[PDB]
Amino acid sequence: LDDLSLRTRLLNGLAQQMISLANNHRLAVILTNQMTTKIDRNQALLVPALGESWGHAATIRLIFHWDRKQRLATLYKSPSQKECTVLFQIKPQGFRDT
Amino acid sequence: GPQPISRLEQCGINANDVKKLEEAGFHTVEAVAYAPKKELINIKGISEAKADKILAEAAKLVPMGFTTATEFHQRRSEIIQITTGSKELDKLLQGGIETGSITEMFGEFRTGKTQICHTLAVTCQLPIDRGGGEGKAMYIDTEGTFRPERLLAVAERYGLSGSDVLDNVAYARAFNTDHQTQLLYQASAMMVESRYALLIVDSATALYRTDYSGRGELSARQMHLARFLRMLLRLADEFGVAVVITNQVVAQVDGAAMFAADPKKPIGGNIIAHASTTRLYLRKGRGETRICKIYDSPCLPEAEAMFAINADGVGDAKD
Amino acid sequence: GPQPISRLEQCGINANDVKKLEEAGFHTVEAVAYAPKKELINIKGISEAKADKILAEAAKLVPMGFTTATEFHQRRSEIIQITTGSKELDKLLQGGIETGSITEMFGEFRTGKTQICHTLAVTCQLPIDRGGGEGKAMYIDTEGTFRPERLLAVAERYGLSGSDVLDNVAYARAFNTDHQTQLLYQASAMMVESRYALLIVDSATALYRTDYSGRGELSARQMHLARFLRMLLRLADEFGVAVVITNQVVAQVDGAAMFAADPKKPIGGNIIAHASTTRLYLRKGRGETRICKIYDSPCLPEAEAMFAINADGVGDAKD
Amino acid sequence: RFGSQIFIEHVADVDTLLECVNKKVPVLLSRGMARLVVIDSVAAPFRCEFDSQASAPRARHLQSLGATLRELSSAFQSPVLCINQVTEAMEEPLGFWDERVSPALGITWANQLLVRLLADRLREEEAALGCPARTLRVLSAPHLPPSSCSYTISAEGVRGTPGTQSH
DNA sequence: TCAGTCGGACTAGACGGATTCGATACAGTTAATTC
DNA sequence: GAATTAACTGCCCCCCCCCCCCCCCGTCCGACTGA
Ligand SMILES: Nc1ncnc2c1ncn2[C@@H]1O[C@H](COP(=O)(O)OP(=O)(O)OP(=O)(O)O)[C@@H](O)[C@H]1O
Ligand SMILES: Nc1ncnc2c1ncn2[C@@H]1O[C@H](COP(=O)(O)OP(=O)(O)OP(=O)(O)O)[C@@H](O)[C@H]1O
Ligand SMILES: [Ca+2]
Ligand SMILES: [Ca+2]
Ligand SMILES: [Mg+2]
Ligand SMILES: [Mg+2]
Repeated sequence: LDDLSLRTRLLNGLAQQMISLANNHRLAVILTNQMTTKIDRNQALLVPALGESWGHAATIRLIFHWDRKQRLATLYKSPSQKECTVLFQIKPQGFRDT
Repeated sequence: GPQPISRLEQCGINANDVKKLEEAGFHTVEAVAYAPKKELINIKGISEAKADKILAEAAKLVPMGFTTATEFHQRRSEIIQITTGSKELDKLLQGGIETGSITEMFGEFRTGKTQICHTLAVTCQLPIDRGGGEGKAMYIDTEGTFRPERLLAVAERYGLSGSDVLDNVAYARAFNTDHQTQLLYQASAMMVESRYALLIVDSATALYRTDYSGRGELSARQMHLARFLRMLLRLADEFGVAVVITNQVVAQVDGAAMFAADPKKPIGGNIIAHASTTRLYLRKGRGETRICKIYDSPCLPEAEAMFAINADGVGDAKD
Repeated sequence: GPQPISRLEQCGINANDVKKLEEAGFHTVEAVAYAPKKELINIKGISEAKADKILAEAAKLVPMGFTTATEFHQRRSEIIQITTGSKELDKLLQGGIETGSITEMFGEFRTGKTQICHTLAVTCQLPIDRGGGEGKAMYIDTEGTFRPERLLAVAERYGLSGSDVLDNVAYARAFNTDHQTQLLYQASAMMVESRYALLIVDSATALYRTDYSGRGELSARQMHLARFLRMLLRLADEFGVAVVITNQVVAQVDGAAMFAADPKKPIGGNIIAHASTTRLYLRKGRGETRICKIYDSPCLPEAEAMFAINADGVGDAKD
Repeated sequence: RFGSQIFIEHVADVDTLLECVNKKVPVLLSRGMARLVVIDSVAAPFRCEFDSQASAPRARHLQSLGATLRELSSAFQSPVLCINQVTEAMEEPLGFWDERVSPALGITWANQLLVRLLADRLREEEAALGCPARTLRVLSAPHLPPSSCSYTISAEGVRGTPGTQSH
């Protein structure tokens, strides 16, 4: 997809349709994204992909860290609760705490 | 999609022969198109004429131009293994040093990385019956450590003409990395006029230690080395020669190593490790004897051997 | 020998570029030709295209192509070797100290490195028919152990005029590594001005033991030493002089329970180990007699010889 | 007939590899000769053309190659095995905290994969017991826990050491 | 006759640690300048 | 004396375990040895 404007239009239309579906049918839309390295200053850090316009196309944004052998689930943007940090890990039984 | 074996009869074959090919395990035109000729004709009652006919039918029906492992092995089975002058080393390497591949030798200080190069530069001119390669030799130098009087000793040991050997070894001296890389175009130009059997670079990574220094210049050094090795691989593949290069060593000054017998690793990072095919590790032995160990090889197990450096060149340890 | 840099402007180079190259340290065409493009780029007034033109002109002037081994062998046979003042040492070295390569001597204290340096400084002025080099001598001192009385004694031994011998030796004292490296440009200027035939750096690695102390300063020390050795090598290649350096030793504390009962190895590491062409290992015998051993050489077998230090300098073991 | 059912191709450039995967591979898979694709070294062409200042074209090429490979594998139900090289950490993230080496080609290539393995060999410092020590480790997978085992290479092939799997 | 050289007892044997290096913008604190 | 500009420094936290020898500088004498 070389044309960025077409991608932006498609993404905006998709987000509008998904939020319309969620509000019309009383659903809970779950979307998955990817991280991209950004070489800021001189120390590269990971930021979500799909540009900056897409940043506020989702009601709630969650980010999963790695830190040091410890998985952290940090809330990023939400209209209800302040951002914080919570640890977690995956067991052979699924998504679990501790 | 695939064309079933039930299409051969429209091309000029009877039901009997196409069935005979069908129950032989083959079930499509694609399988029989690339099938070996001897395996096609080893069936009793199969004539060579109809075999060639059906092969032509498949060739004009099946898209050709695809290499196969059996054809790849049976087409390039005439490779040459130049003798190193030592029976133990020849046994360890299973006949000597192959062509069409890059072999590197790395070690410290007084190990025999230059004596071996000289001996190979002499022995590569021997007839194939005597274990040579029947060709000239190219010696690219980066440290000014080329001695013709060392080649004369080997030429006298093998009973060759002294003046003829020194006429077949082209020589060149490199003063930097740019000159070293630029010499390869001249080498490619020269390899068309005559037949060469060996190409020696000593040392491949000697100048990179001082041309690029510090962490800031690491990436450019690695890319330049990678491009140089790619050019060497292209030359070896195109002209079917044997490329032998030498490397250096660096110490391990951290506490991870514990055996404490002067830990050391070859320089160049991962590019030189991945580019080369066979790697040898030479270490010092008692007296003038030396120990050669296979560091990496795609079709050989790690082992050890002992040789010596004598007045006539690299040989076997005396009793 | 070398062509002065004042011949480049005849090929289409403005005088300001030549002057800038002269402040850069390049005083001959050979020096410019061997230099990589990166070195030329770091000049303030030189751009990439200017460097390209200068390199093209230098390559036009200087031959840097392939050559048959016969020509190299014929050209090598006329190099000069300088006698060491001892018959046993000359027989061991097959003529004496070669010109155009780096020779290093190492050992513990009172082993006779400085005396050998003085003897070489005097004997290098002899006529070629007597084993000399017919040139001048350059002495770079980093410890403060330069005594002209030894030179006078050796000159009286060889029947030369003392005043003339002292006038043909250049002396400089180095107080730190940065000052030690800075002395290799005035050396180039003096060598292009007048014919020199020797260069003694004693001690080469004395100041590195103190300028860089711990393991956290190993990398910088090794890089600085490598750059210094590269400058020595380019001087030797450009002017065709003999480069003799001295080294020190360090104990082997781990020991490993070896027979030597006092193991010791030279300092400097793999850098100076791979850079030096010939190395000599000196140790004390009985009374005033010492023993010299070949530690590394591309064309000399491992052997030992015995010399002695007399009131006239280095000489054969007097009975 | 083991020999006659293996096809070998050679490439030298990134563009040559792209043309090969675009043209020659679909012809072989569609007609049914083969159902397995192996790339000897995907990282080798990309390490000789792009420096640290040319990340965008490399990312574009990697994305195109990954998309093409995934499309072919999904269409013809043929597994794709890619062999990769490694680069050291050079300690001054992506899940590698105390590991000395990490897979090359950055995170853009890592987003295109499904199951990521890693073969490691402990050098004589840890292999002073007489024989080399080889361990095959699972890094990530949608349905596999992070595990490891041991294996040895002999004249017959690669064989895993029984009773060595780690939990 | 005579010195180089293989092989080896000679009174006696244990000991440990050690660190750095990147390619970069803006504020904090101290020092020079002209009214 | 003071408003004003200019120059030098700084950005940081993990390795606590312990088979490993390696190619001689032994110091030298007793005896072998072939010439
Ligand atoms: N005529 C000869 N007879 C016996 N031994 C010899 C002879 N000529 C050289 N040697 C020995 O061969 C070795 C030569 O080492 P060589 O030049 O191969 O080292 P290298 O690995 O190339 O070193 P560097 O890293 O300095 O390039 C020395 O140990 C020397 O004693
Ligand atoms: N005039 C002389 N006559 C005889 N011997 C002398 C004379 N002058 C010096 N020596 C000898 O020189 C020896 C020391 O040699 P030299 O100065 O070359 O040592 P070195 O190896 O360079 O030492 P360092 O490691 O301290 O630099 C002394 O032990 C002494 O016997
Ligand atoms: Ca390999
Ligand atoms: Ca050397
Ligand atoms: Mg060498
Ligand atoms: Mg001294």
